[PDB]
Amino acid sequence: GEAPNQALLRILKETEFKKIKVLGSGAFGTVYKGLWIPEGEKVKIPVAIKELRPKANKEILDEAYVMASVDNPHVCRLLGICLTSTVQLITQLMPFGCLLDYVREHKDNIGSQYLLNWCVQIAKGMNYLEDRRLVHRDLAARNVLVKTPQHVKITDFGLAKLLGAEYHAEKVPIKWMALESILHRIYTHQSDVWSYGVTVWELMTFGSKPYDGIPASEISSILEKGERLPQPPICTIDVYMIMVKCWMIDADSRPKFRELIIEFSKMARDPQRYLVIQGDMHLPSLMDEEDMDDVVDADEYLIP
Ligand SMILES: *CCC(=O)Nc1cccc(N(C(=O)OCc2ccc(F)cc2)c2ccnc(Nc3ccn(C)n3)n2)c1
Repeated sequence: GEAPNQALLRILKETEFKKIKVLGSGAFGTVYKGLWIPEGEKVKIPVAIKELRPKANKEILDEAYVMASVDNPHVCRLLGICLTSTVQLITQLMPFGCLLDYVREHKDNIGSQYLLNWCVQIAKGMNYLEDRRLVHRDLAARNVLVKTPQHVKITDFGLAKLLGAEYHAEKVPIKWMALESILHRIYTHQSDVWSYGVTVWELMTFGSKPYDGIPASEISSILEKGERLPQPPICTIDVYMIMVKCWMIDADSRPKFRELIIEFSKMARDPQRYLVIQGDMHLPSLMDEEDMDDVVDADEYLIP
């Protein structure tokens, strides 16, 4: 009852692309921003390149496996790998970085229409991961990337695990995890809903750290004690009551991603009835460095 994963893994010559600037250095590797210029095709494709540095290659290649198996407007997909001495993952460049940082660097210009539309898009992406039976296990506003202020995508599948047709792990992010995942290291699609709740909360609070100033070990108890994160100031009880349901302890009485889409979509139809924000404002649109006449976004570059 398990279908054959016929995704293509595309191997790309290191010649076809040019690094341009370090986006980040995490010791395991370095992520560059560059251009991908396929050979004799007259397109430049803005990309991010992550090269490892180990026996950590099993990790970077597992991520490429996941990222090559996902095709959705609200998930990041792998463009290809390059098998140089350093193995390199290539993906679409998300020009505006992660949502977490974006929400902080722009609090004074983020309206309710944006916040609620983001909540819909993350839910759509997560629901699609559900369809493909994938459990993210690391949903957080920092693992949501911003292609335009109007358009975000879920990212970071390092931890991600494909279920069959209830994943048992054994380094984690505790403040975003369902109770089950703390105590039993179980991860479900409903485990992802809990983390989704925390992510919505990050966005409403414009990037506050969940349980700031609390030591991680205590968190399991205070959650069993019936405690949760505070109602955000911009948040009507309508919004916050959705957040709170994501944090119920019976994981099956939590909401499904397809329901979070409907609910937040209904709210995004009348944003100011649901989020109260002083002065509901506008947000930006990018050639940057090199002659850019033939630049094509990854989402418009489809070799089948
Ligand atoms: C909110 C947390 C955060 O800042 N994350 C962050 C910082 C810097 C760079 C990125 N990446 C990234 O992690 O990509 C890794 C990767 C995985 C798989 C693959 F095939 C290639 C690369 C990232 C990815 C895509 N686009 C951007 N863009 C970006 C980031 C910061 N700025 C200004 N632009 N980053 C994530």
